[PDB]
Amino acid sequence: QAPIAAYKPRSNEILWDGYGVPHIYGVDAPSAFYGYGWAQARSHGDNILRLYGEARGKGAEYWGPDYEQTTVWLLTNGVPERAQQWYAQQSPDFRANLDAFAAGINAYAQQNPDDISPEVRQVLPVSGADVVAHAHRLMNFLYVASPGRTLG
Amino acid sequence: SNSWAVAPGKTANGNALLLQNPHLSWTTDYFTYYEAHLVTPDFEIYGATQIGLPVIRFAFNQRMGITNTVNGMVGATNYRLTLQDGGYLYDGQVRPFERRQASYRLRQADGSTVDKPLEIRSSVHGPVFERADGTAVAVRVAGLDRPGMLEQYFDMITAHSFDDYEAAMARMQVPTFNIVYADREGTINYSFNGVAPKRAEGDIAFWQGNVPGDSSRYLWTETHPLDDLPRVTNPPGGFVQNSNDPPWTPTWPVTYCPANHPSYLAPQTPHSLRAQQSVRLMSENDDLTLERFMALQFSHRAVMADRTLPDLIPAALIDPDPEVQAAARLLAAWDRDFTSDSRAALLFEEWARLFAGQNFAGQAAFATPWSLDKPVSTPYGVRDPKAAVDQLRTAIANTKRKYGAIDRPFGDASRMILNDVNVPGAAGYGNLGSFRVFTWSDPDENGIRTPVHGETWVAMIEFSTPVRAYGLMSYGNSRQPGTTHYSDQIERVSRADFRELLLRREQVEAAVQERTPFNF
Repeated sequence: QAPIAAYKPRSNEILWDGYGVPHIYGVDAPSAFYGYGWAQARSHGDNILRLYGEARGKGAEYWGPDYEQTTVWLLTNGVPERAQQWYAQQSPDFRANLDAFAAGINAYAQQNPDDISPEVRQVLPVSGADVVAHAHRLMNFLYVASPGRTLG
Repeated sequence: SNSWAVAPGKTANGNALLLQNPHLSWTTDYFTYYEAHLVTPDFEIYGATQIGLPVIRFAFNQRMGITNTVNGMVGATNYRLTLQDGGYLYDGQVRPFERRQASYRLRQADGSTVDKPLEIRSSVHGPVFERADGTAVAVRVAGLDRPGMLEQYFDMITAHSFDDYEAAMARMQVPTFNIVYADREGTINYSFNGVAPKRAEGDIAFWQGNVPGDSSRYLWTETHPLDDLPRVTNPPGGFVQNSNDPPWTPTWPVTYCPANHPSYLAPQTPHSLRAQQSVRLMSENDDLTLERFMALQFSHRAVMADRTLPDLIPAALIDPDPEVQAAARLLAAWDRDFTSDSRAALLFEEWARLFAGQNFAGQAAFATPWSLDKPVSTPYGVRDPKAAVDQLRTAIANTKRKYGAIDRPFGDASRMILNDVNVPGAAGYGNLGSFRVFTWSDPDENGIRTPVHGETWVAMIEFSTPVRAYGLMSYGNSRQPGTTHYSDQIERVSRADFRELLLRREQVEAAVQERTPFNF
């Protein structure tokens, strides 16, 4: 009839299983998103920071010519700036979750600097707006409007 | 990607079933999926999402679950501009461009940066780009004013009822994707989601090409509400599905047809053999159990073979070349399934690359064309067996050149290799009919090939109380240098030995290998 009783976490902690799957328990929403950001940084930090760097429109600046085409594509389409707008346009509750997520990523890098590839260290710290920028790039400028279809 | 949602009545225990089965590159960084479980006093979510995303796109919990597949919603328009006198011709008059002078830094080989100028020009349509051929194109993207993509997904997956779920989806903040839903209450739903521009003319093909950028006639400004898009809830057939095929056979029997929606929403092209298998596997089975449901997901039928070998074999057997004859007999004795031990599979693929093109989507070679009236049994037959046999002749050479023989075991050439794990592959190309997908790369010098795209996150969930779910992630849950969680799941994938997904605290505590306390 009714679902099984939900679990009420009394402390913030990540319980990792044998396959590297994080079970993030938070006393509130922000805490959970923070733990999620920490977990993702742990498991995929290098590529996430790199992607966030590109979404800022700083791929060419941070890594050179190999990232210049995407920089031109994202800047021309005003993605980094629109991300700042979308971030400000978030509801207070959800913006706090995005901030917590970004904070989780920064905290992991802070406590585990050896796990962060030298080339992407210049990306830190990340912000809630960076999280919005990547998602905006992925949805609208990778899935919906790809550079390939516009440029040919 | 594949997606299945089964209604209670079509199951043995009376609980809905859900399949999350997205197909994406195994290497593209932004397409990498990550498995996680979040729990707070107010919500719980389990599932996979693309790295960097703060919300879980492929999620489920004790109450509900959803999955996504690409539908290619045409949310953008590329316009061909007619340049004239420094501007562009629009409605009979030369319009000036909006111009902004920007700049960005370019890192140099010595670590320094060079300031590089970047002029951003825009027409009334949107930002303007110049192609290599010199064509001036303006790209107009819809939904640039929808900042709530992430929050909508969050509210969708934490929804307490289907009604709340639909209300969230109705915000129209998610610009694309087919979304399938199922819950413990027994409701299943398929939604052709996305932000689609309202247009008064032109079919999808027209809007996917370079639209005339010299007239306000083609300048759209509004988008369709959720009620205007193809959707299905609790259909008579007891299930919904989508394997990237147009939304015209989301269930069986159908609940709507192409004529019920504007022709620019989705193509009306032939459904792939994989999509036809999807419909068959669900509609043909009843009294489903979670176990049977999973077994069905493992399907790897060479459907293309069923549609062509009956006509191809006899034609090939009468060819004077004894090698062609031997090839015909090899193909004839094949059970038409992409198993590791199959000695005919590689050869069949090589033939199909010619018969149906490199992507196996070609339709010109079949005798009977695809028909929405026979959506899972067409196209069929070989139009020109003579030419088809010549194609087999060439395929025989290609197979030997690539693999060293015309009868090399499928799984001997097809391998799944991650770090030091090297296991035999099975299943294959979706357009050849394989439901479970592994898009094998071209072989290396020794005929060895590996997946370049295909199965990634795979999970099957039964919404019983408590829920029961199983899953696997092809390339592990981490890609950080030195991690032990990159290649630790591929061996199980090679045997379809799925992990039980743990949502209950007691299960998690019994499986915990590392505890990370934290404070925010």
